Amino acid sequence: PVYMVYVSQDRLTPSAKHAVAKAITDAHRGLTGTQHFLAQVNFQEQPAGNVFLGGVQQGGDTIFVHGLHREGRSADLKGQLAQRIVDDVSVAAEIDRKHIWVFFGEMPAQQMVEYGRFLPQPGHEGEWFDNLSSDERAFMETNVD
Amino acid sequence: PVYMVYVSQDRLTPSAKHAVAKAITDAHRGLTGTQHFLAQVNFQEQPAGNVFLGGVQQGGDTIFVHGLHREGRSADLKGQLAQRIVDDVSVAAEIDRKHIWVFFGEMPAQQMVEYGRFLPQPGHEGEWFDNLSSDERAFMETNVD
Amino acid sequence: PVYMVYVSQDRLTPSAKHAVAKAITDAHRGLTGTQHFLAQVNFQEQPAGNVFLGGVQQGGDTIFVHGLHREGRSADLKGQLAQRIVDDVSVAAEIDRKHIWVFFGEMPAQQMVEYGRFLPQPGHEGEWFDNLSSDERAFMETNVD
Repeated sequence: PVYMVYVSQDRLTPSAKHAVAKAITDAHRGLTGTQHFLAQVNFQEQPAGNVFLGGVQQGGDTIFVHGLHREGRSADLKGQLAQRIVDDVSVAAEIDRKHIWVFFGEMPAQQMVEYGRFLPQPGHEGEWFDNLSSDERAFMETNVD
Repeated sequence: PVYMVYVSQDRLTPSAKHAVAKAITDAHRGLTGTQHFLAQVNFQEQPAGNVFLGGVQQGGDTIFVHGLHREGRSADLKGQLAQRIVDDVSVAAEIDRKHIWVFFGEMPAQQMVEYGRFLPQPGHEGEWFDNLSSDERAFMETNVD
Repeated sequence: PVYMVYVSQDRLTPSAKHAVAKAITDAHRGLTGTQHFLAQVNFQEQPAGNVFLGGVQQGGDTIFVHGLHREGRSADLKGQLAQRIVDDVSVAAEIDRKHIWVFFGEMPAQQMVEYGRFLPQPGHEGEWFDNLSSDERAFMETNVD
Protein backbone atom coordinates (compact mmCIF):
# COMPACT_ATOMS: atom_id res chain seq x y z
CA PRO A 1 0.00 0.00 0.00
CA VAL A 2 0.98 3.69 -0.10
CA TYR A 3 0.14 5.91 2.86
CA MET A 4 0.24 9.63 2.04
CA VAL A 5 0.48 11.48 5.36
CA TYR A 6 -0.24 15.20 5.23
CA VAL A 7 1.21 17.12 8.19
CA SER A 8 2.22 20.67 9.05
CA GLN A 9 5.88 21.48 8.44
CA ASP A 10 8.09 20.74 11.45
CA ARG A 11 5.24 19.37 13.56
CA LEU A 12 7.08 16.01 13.56
CA THR A 13 10.78 15.76 14.27
CA PRO A 14 12.72 13.13 12.31
CA SER A 15 12.14 10.80 15.27
CA ALA A 16 8.40 11.39 15.30
CA LYS A 17 8.33 10.75 11.53
CA HIS A 18 10.14 7.44 12.04
CA ALA A 19 7.76 6.47 14.83
CA VAL A 20 4.53 7.36 13.00
CA ALA A 21 5.74 5.47 9.93
CA LYS A 22 6.67 2.40 11.98
CA ALA A 23 3.27 2.62 13.68
CA ILE A 24 1.36 2.53 10.36
CA THR A 25 3.71 -0.06 8.84
CA ASP A 26 3.33 -2.40 11.83
CA ALA A 27 -0.45 -1.93 11.90
CA HIS A 28 -0.70 -2.78 8.20
CA ARG A 29 1.56 -5.82 8.53
CA GLY A 30 -0.10 -7.11 11.69
CA LEU A 31 -3.62 -6.90 10.30
CA THR A 32 -3.10 -7.75 6.61
CA GLY A 33 -0.05 -10.00 6.52
CA THR A 34 1.57 -7.89 3.79
CA GLN A 35 5.37 -7.84 4.13
CA HIS A 36 6.83 -4.77 5.80
CA PHE A 37 8.79 -3.61 2.75
CA LEU A 38 5.65 -3.45 0.61
CA ALA A 39 4.33 -0.63 2.85
CA GLN A 40 5.37 2.89 1.84
CA VAL A 41 4.82 5.87 4.13
CA ASN A 42 5.22 9.20 2.29
CA PHE A 43 5.22 12.40 4.36
CA GLN A 44 3.79 15.44 2.57
CA GLU A 45 4.70 18.47 4.69
CA GLN A 46 3.07 21.81 4.12
CA PRO A 47 3.26 25.18 5.93
CA ALA A 48 0.98 25.28 8.94
CA GLY A 49 -2.01 27.42 8.09
CA ASN A 50 -2.61 25.50 4.85
CA VAL A 51 -5.43 23.41 6.43
CA PHE A 52 -8.99 24.72 6.80
CA LEU A 53 -11.75 22.96 8.75
CA GLY A 54 -15.21 24.39 8.04
CA GLY A 55 -13.35 27.39 6.70
CA VAL A 56 -11.51 27.89 10.00
CA GLN A 57 -7.74 27.92 9.47
CA GLN A 58 -5.85 25.41 11.60
CA GLY A 59 -2.65 25.57 13.56
CA GLY A 60 -0.35 22.63 12.93
CA ASP A 61 -1.82 19.61 14.68
CA THR A 62 -3.98 18.01 11.95
CA ILE A 63 -2.80 14.74 10.37
CA PHE A 64 -4.48 13.37 7.27
CA VAL A 65 -3.70 9.78 6.29
CA HIS A 66 -4.74 8.83 2.75
CA GLY A 67 -4.10 5.09 2.41
CA LEU A 68 -4.12 3.48 -1.04
CA HIS A 69 -4.73 -0.28 -0.93
CA ARG A 70 -5.47 -3.24 -3.14
CA GLU A 71 -9.17 -4.19 -3.21
CA GLY A 72 -10.35 -7.49 -1.77
CA ARG A 73 -10.31 -6.94 2.00
CA SER A 74 -13.39 -6.88 4.16
CA ALA A 75 -15.16 -3.82 5.54
CA ASP A 76 -14.45 -5.31 8.97
CA LEU A 77 -10.68 -5.77 8.56
CA LYS A 78 -10.39 -2.28 7.04
CA GLY A 79 -12.30 -0.78 9.95
CA GLN A 80 -9.92 -2.44 12.41
CA LEU A 81 -6.91 -1.20 10.46
CA ALA A 82 -8.18 2.38 10.32
CA GLN A 83 -8.88 2.37 14.08
CA ARG A 84 -5.43 0.92 14.85
CA ILE A 85 -3.82 3.59 12.69
CA VAL A 86 -5.73 6.26 14.65
CA ASP A 87 -4.71 4.83 18.04
CA ASP A 88 -1.11 4.14 17.10
CA VAL A 89 -0.40 7.35 15.23
CA SER A 90 -1.93 9.27 18.13
CA VAL A 91 0.59 7.60 20.42
CA ALA A 92 3.54 7.97 18.01
CA ALA A 93 3.03 11.65 17.24
CA GLU A 94 1.79 12.51 20.77
CA ILE A 95 -1.27 14.03 19.09
CA ASP A 96 -4.78 13.58 20.43
CA ARG A 97 -7.09 11.38 18.36
CA LYS A 98 -9.39 14.32 17.55
CA HIS A 99 -6.75 15.66 15.14
CA ILE A 100 -6.41 12.47 13.06
CA TRP A 101 -8.27 11.83 9.80
CA VAL A 102 -7.88 8.53 7.87
CA PHE A 103 -9.31 7.66 4.41
CA PHE A 104 -8.76 4.30 2.64
CA GLY A 105 -9.03 4.15 -1.17
CA GLU A 106 -8.71 0.80 -3.00
CA MET A 107 -7.81 -0.22 -6.57
CA PRO A 108 -7.38 -3.48 -8.51
CA ALA A 109 -3.96 -4.89 -7.89
CA GLN A 110 -3.61 -5.48 -11.63
CA GLN A 111 -3.33 -1.68 -12.02
CA MET A 112 -0.92 -1.28 -9.09
CA VAL A 113 2.90 -1.28 -9.34
CA GLU A 114 5.49 -1.37 -6.52
CA TYR A 115 9.25 -1.73 -7.00
CA GLY A 116 8.45 -1.78 -10.73
CA ARG A 117 6.27 -4.92 -10.48
CA PHE A 118 2.52 -5.52 -10.56
CA LEU A 119 1.15 -6.46 -7.15
CA PRO A 120 -0.55 -9.77 -6.40
CA GLN A 121 -3.95 -10.24 -4.82
CA PRO A 122 -4.03 -9.72 -1.03
CA GLY A 123 -3.67 -13.36 -0.12
CA HIS A 124 -0.61 -14.10 -2.26
CA GLU A 125 2.37 -12.06 -1.00
CA GLY A 126 4.58 -15.10 -0.33
CA GLU A 127 4.38 -16.83 -3.72
CA TRP A 128 4.82 -13.49 -5.45
CA PHE A 129 7.91 -12.48 -3.49
CA ASP A 130 9.37 -15.95 -4.00
CA ASN A 131 9.04 -15.56 -7.76
CA LEU A 132 10.85 -12.23 -7.96
CA SER A 133 14.43 -12.21 -9.19
CA SER A 134 17.29 -12.50 -6.73
CA ASP A 135 18.45 -8.86 -6.74
CA GLU A 136 14.84 -7.62 -6.47
CA ARG A 137 14.26 -9.75 -3.39
CA ALA A 138 17.58 -8.44 -2.02
CA PHE A 139 16.61 -4.83 -2.54
CA MET A 140 13.21 -5.41 -0.92
CA GLU A 141 14.59 -7.22 2.16
CA THR A 142 16.63 -4.20 3.25
CA ASN A 143 13.48 -2.10 3.76
CA VAL A 144 12.43 -3.87 6.96
CA ASP A 145 12.53 -2.32 10.43
CA PRO B 1 -14.79 15.02 3.10
CA VAL B 2 -11.30 16.16 2.13
CA TYR B 3 -10.49 18.59 -0.69
CA MET B 4 -6.79 18.44 -1.65
CA VAL B 5 -6.03 21.74 -3.42
CA TYR B 6 -2.86 21.79 -5.52
CA VAL B 7 -1.65 25.32 -6.25
CA SER B 8 1.58 27.06 -7.14
CA GLN B 9 3.56 28.62 -4.31
CA ASP B 10 2.77 32.31 -3.71
CA ARG B 11 -0.19 32.19 -6.11
CA LEU B 12 -2.89 32.48 -3.43
CA THR B 13 -2.35 34.96 -0.58
CA PRO B 14 -3.62 33.96 2.90
CA SER B 15 -6.81 35.96 2.25
CA ALA B 16 -7.24 34.28 -1.14
CA LYS B 17 -6.68 30.90 0.55
CA HIS B 18 -9.35 31.71 3.13
CA ALA B 19 -11.66 32.85 0.35
CA VAL B 20 -11.13 29.62 -1.61
CA ALA B 21 -11.55 27.35 1.45
CA LYS B 22 -14.81 29.18 2.21
CA ALA B 23 -16.14 28.89 -1.37
CA ILE B 24 -15.48 25.13 -1.36
CA THR B 25 -16.87 24.47 2.14
CA ASP B 26 -19.94 26.59 1.39
CA ALA B 27 -20.50 24.64 -1.84
CA HIS B 28 -20.26 21.29 -0.07
CA ARG B 29 -22.50 22.19 2.85
CA GLY B 30 -25.02 23.87 0.57
CA LEU B 31 -25.38 20.97 -1.82
CA THR B 32 -25.10 18.06 0.61
CA GLY B 33 -26.17 19.17 4.08
CA THR B 34 -22.91 17.94 5.57
CA GLN B 35 -22.17 20.17 8.55
CA HIS B 36 -19.61 22.87 8.05
CA PHE B 37 -16.99 21.35 10.36
CA LEU B 38 -16.75 17.97 8.55
CA ALA B 39 -15.18 19.49 5.38
CA GLN B 40 -11.39 19.84 5.24
CA VAL B 41 -9.63 21.94 2.61
CA ASN B 42 -5.91 21.15 2.49
CA PHE B 43 -3.70 23.37 0.34
CA GLN B 44 -0.70 21.69 -1.32
CA GLU B 45 1.68 24.31 -2.65
CA GLN B 46 4.53 23.55 -5.05
CA PRO B 47 7.03 25.85 -6.80
CA ALA B 48 5.80 27.18 -10.13
CA GLY B 49 6.83 25.09 -13.10
CA ASN B 50 5.96 21.80 -11.39
CA VAL B 51 2.79 21.44 -13.55
CA PHE B 52 2.97 20.21 -17.15
CA LEU B 53 0.02 20.22 -19.60
CA GLY B 54 0.57 18.20 -22.77
CA GLY B 55 4.28 18.17 -21.97
CA VAL B 56 4.38 21.98 -21.83
CA GLN B 57 5.56 23.50 -18.56
CA GLN B 58 3.06 25.87 -16.96
CA GLY B 59 3.34 29.11 -15.02
CA GLY B 60 1.66 29.52 -11.68
CA ASP B 61 -2.05 29.54 -12.46
CA THR B 62 -3.25 25.92 -12.59
CA ILE B 63 -5.53 24.87 -9.74
CA PHE B 64 -6.33 21.17 -9.26
CA VAL B 65 -9.02 20.13 -6.72
CA HIS B 66 -9.14 16.47 -5.64
CA GLY B 67 -12.32 15.91 -3.62
CA LEU B 68 -12.48 12.76 -1.48
CA HIS B 69 -16.14 11.93 -0.72
CA ARG B 70 -18.26 9.25 0.90
CA GLU B 71 -20.07 7.01 -1.56
CA GLY B 72 -23.81 7.15 -2.10
CA ARG B 73 -24.64 10.48 -3.80
CA SER B 74 -26.25 10.74 -7.23
CA ALA B 75 -24.22 11.71 -10.29
CA ASP B 76 -26.56 14.64 -10.92
CA LEU B 77 -25.73 15.91 -7.42
CA LYS B 78 -22.00 15.37 -7.96
CA GLY B 79 -22.05 17.23 -11.28
CA GLN B 80 -23.85 20.19 -9.67
CA LEU B 81 -21.23 20.19 -6.90
CA ALA B 82 -18.23 20.04 -9.26
CA GLN B 83 -19.72 22.87 -11.36
CA ARG B 84 -20.32 25.12 -8.37
CA ILE B 85 -16.79 24.48 -7.09
CA VAL B 86 -15.42 25.55 -10.47
CA ASP B 87 -17.53 28.73 -10.47
CA ASP B 88 -16.96 29.81 -6.88
CA VAL B 89 -13.23 28.97 -6.87
CA SER B 90 -12.83 30.92 -10.13
CA VAL B 91 -14.44 33.95 -8.48
CA ALA B 92 -12.75 33.68 -5.06
CA ALA B 93 -9.29 33.23 -6.58
CA GLU B 94 -9.84 35.65 -9.51
CA ILE B 95 -8.60 32.83 -11.70
CA ASP B 96 -10.08 31.94 -15.05
CA ARG B 97 -12.19 28.78 -15.22
CA LYS B 98 -9.86 27.37 -17.88
CA HIS B 99 -7.17 26.84 -15.19
CA ILE B 100 -9.38 24.80 -12.80
CA TRP B 101 -9.51 20.99 -12.66
CA VAL B 102 -11.81 19.13 -10.26
CA PHE B 103 -11.92 15.33 -9.70
CA PHE B 104 -14.23 13.62 -7.19
CA GLY B 105 -13.24 10.20 -5.80
CA GLU B 106 -15.55 8.23 -3.53
CA MET B 107 -15.13 5.68 -0.71
CA PRO B 108 -17.39 3.71 1.65
CA ALA B 109 -18.05 5.74 4.78
CA GLN B 110 -17.01 2.62 6.72
CA GLN B 111 -13.40 3.29 5.74
CA MET B 112 -13.32 7.03 6.36
CA VAL B 113 -12.37 8.45 9.73
CA GLU B 114 -12.65 12.10 10.73
CA TYR B 115 -11.76 13.55 14.16
CA GLY B 116 -10.77 10.02 15.13
CA ARG B 117 -14.27 8.65 14.44
CA PHE B 118 -15.89 6.60 11.68
CA LEU B 119 -18.13 8.65 9.37
CA PRO B 120 -21.88 8.00 8.88
CA GLN B 121 -23.69 7.44 5.62
CA PRO B 122 -24.21 10.71 3.71
CA GLY B 123 -27.73 11.53 4.89
CA HIS B 124 -27.33 10.67 8.58
CA GLU B 125 -24.75 13.08 10.05
CA GLY B 126 -27.33 14.62 12.42
CA GLU B 127 -27.90 11.61 14.66
CA TRP B 128 -24.21 10.83 14.15
CA PHE B 129 -23.23 14.21 15.59
CA ASP B 130 -25.74 14.09 18.46
CA ASN B 131 -24.48 10.76 19.74
CA LEU B 132 -20.87 11.76 20.42
CA SER B 133 -18.77 12.57 23.47
CA SER B 134 -19.55 16.05 24.83
CA ASP B 135 -15.96 17.14 24.29
CA GLU B 136 -15.97 15.90 20.70
CA ARG B 137 -19.05 18.00 19.92
CA ALA B 138 -17.31 20.87 21.71
CA PHE B 139 -14.19 20.67 19.52
CA MET B 140 -16.09 20.04 16.29
CA GLU B 141 -18.33 23.08 16.94
CA THR B 142 -15.33 25.43 16.93
CA ASN B 143 -14.29 24.60 13.34
CA VAL B 144 -17.12 26.52 11.65
CA ASP B 145 -16.84 29.78 9.74
CA PRO C 1 -5.98 12.36 -16.70
CA VAL C 2 -3.95 13.78 -13.82
CA TYR C 3 -0.66 12.11 -12.88
CA MET C 4 0.53 13.14 -9.41
CA VAL C 5 4.30 12.45 -9.23
CA TYR C 6 5.82 12.29 -5.74
CA VAL C 7 9.59 12.80 -5.87
CA SER C 8 12.31 14.19 -3.64
CA GLN C 9 13.53 17.78 -3.89
CA ASP C 10 16.67 18.10 -6.07
CA ARG C 11 16.11 14.57 -7.48
CA LEU C 12 15.05 15.53 -11.01
CA THR C 13 16.61 18.43 -12.83
CA PRO C 14 14.26 20.76 -14.75
CA SER C 15 15.30 18.93 -17.91
CA ALA C 16 14.50 15.57 -16.28
CA LYS C 17 11.08 16.85 -15.13
CA HIS C 18 10.34 17.84 -18.71
CA ALA C 19 11.53 14.45 -20.01
CA VAL C 20 9.47 12.53 -17.41
CA ALA C 21 6.31 14.57 -18.05
CA LYS C 22 6.83 14.06 -21.79
CA ALA C 23 7.19 10.29 -21.37
CA ILE C 24 4.05 9.97 -19.21
CA THR C 25 2.09 12.18 -21.61
CA ASP C 26 3.22 10.35 -24.75
CA ALA C 27 2.40 7.00 -23.12
CA HIS C 28 -1.12 8.11 -22.20
CA ARG C 29 -1.72 9.57 -25.65
CA GLY C 30 -0.24 6.68 -27.64
CA LEU C 31 -2.17 4.03 -25.73
CA THR C 32 -5.58 5.68 -25.11
CA GLY C 33 -5.84 8.35 -27.83
CA THR C 34 -6.63 11.17 -25.38
CA GLN C 35 -5.12 14.38 -26.81
CA HIS C 36 -1.82 15.57 -25.29
CA PHE C 37 -3.29 18.75 -23.85
CA LEU C 38 -5.73 16.76 -21.67
CA ALA C 39 -2.86 15.11 -19.77
CA GLN C 40 -1.55 16.85 -16.65
CA VAL C 41 1.66 15.84 -14.87
CA ASN C 42 1.94 17.48 -11.43
CA PHE C 43 5.25 17.06 -9.59
CA GLN C 44 5.08 17.19 -5.79
CA GLU C 45 8.54 17.51 -4.26
CA GLN C 46 9.40 16.81 -0.66
CA PRO C 47 12.80 16.88 1.10
CA ALA C 48 14.75 13.65 1.00
CA GLY C 49 14.08 11.21 3.81
CA ASN C 50 10.33 11.91 3.85
CA VAL C 51 9.74 8.46 2.33
CA PHE C 52 9.85 5.31 4.49
CA LEU C 53 9.77 1.81 3.03
CA GLY C 54 8.89 -0.86 5.56
CA GLY C 55 9.74 1.61 8.30
CA VAL C 56 13.23 2.43 6.93
CA GLN C 57 13.89 6.02 5.85
CA GLN C 58 14.97 6.19 2.20
CA GLY C 59 17.33 8.45 0.32
CA GLY C 60 15.71 10.44 -2.41
CA ASP C 61 15.30 8.00 -5.25
CA THR C 62 11.81 6.49 -5.03
CA ILE C 63 9.24 7.80 -7.55
CA PHE C 64 5.54 7.37 -6.80
CA VAL C 65 3.15 7.97 -9.72
CA HIS C 66 -0.59 8.33 -8.85
CA GLY C 67 -2.58 8.44 -12.09
CA LEU C 68 -6.21 9.56 -11.89
CA HIS C 69 -8.17 8.35 -14.93
CA ARG C 70 -11.73 8.08 -16.01
CA GLU C 71 -13.46 4.70 -15.89
CA GLY C 72 -14.21 2.44 -18.82
CA ARG C 73 -10.90 1.08 -20.11
CA SER C 74 -9.90 -2.55 -20.02
CA ALA C 75 -7.57 -4.08 -17.46
CA ASP C 76 -5.35 -5.13 -20.41
CA LEU C 77 -4.94 -1.50 -21.54
CA LYS C 78 -4.36 -0.25 -17.98
CA GLY C 79 -1.68 -2.92 -17.49
CA GLN C 80 0.09 -1.87 -20.68
CA LEU C 81 -0.19 1.78 -19.65
CA ALA C 82 1.29 1.25 -16.19
CA GLN C 83 4.13 -0.91 -17.54
CA ARG C 84 4.93 1.69 -20.19
CA ILE C 85 5.01 4.56 -17.72
CA VAL C 86 7.41 2.43 -15.64
CA ASP C 87 9.69 1.80 -18.64
CA ASP C 88 9.58 5.35 -20.03
CA VAL C 89 9.99 7.04 -16.61
CA SER C 90 12.88 4.75 -15.73
CA VAL C 91 14.52 5.73 -19.00
CA ALA C 92 13.59 9.42 -18.84
CA ALA C 93 14.65 9.97 -15.22
CA GLU C 94 17.57 7.53 -15.59
CA ILE C 95 16.29 5.82 -12.42
CA ASP C 96 16.19 2.05 -11.90
CA ARG C 97 12.73 0.51 -12.19
CA LYS C 98 12.95 -0.92 -8.67
CA HIS C 99 12.33 2.67 -7.44
CA ILE C 100 9.17 3.19 -9.51
CA TRP C 101 5.68 2.80 -8.02
CA VAL C 102 2.53 3.36 -10.10
CA PHE C 103 -1.10 3.38 -8.91
CA PHE C 104 -4.06 3.98 -11.25
CA GLY C 105 -7.34 5.10 -9.71
CA GLU C 106 -10.49 5.62 -11.80
CA MET C 107 -13.59 7.78 -11.47
CA PRO C 108 -16.73 8.26 -13.60
CA ALA C 109 -16.02 10.95 -16.16
CA GLN C 110 -19.24 12.74 -15.08
CA GLN C 111 -17.46 13.82 -11.90
CA MET C 112 -14.26 14.96 -13.67
CA VAL C 113 -13.48 18.47 -14.90
CA GLU C 114 -10.51 19.66 -17.00
CA TYR C 115 -10.06 23.28 -18.23
CA GLY C 116 -13.40 24.00 -16.54
CA ARG C 117 -15.42 21.57 -18.72
CA PHE C 118 -16.75 18.09 -17.99
CA LEU C 119 -14.81 15.25 -19.56
CA PRO C 120 -16.36 12.91 -22.15
CA GLN C 121 -16.21 9.11 -22.20
CA PRO C 122 -12.79 7.76 -23.27
CA GLY C 123 -13.36 7.59 -26.99
CA HIS C 124 -15.60 10.57 -27.67
CA GLU C 125 -12.79 13.11 -27.25
CA GLY C 126 -12.93 14.14 -30.92
CA GLU C 127 -16.54 15.26 -30.99
CA TRP C 128 -15.98 16.73 -27.53
CA PHE C 129 -13.12 18.95 -28.76
CA ASP C 130 -15.22 19.81 -31.81
CA ASN C 131 -17.94 21.23 -29.55
CA LEU C 132 -15.67 23.57 -27.56
CA SER C 133 -15.44 27.32 -28.04
CA SER C 134 -12.79 28.89 -30.29
CA ASP C 135 -10.79 30.45 -27.47
CA GLU C 136 -10.94 27.27 -25.39
CA ARG C 137 -9.69 25.25 -28.35
CA ALA C 138 -6.86 27.74 -28.92
CA PHE C 139 -5.80 27.75 -25.28
CA MET C 140 -5.80 23.94 -25.28
CA GLU C 141 -3.81 23.82 -28.53
CA THR C 142 -1.01 25.83 -26.98
CA ASN C 143 -0.47 22.93 -24.51
CA VAL C 144 1.02 20.42 -26.98
CA ASP C 145 4.67 19.26 -26.98
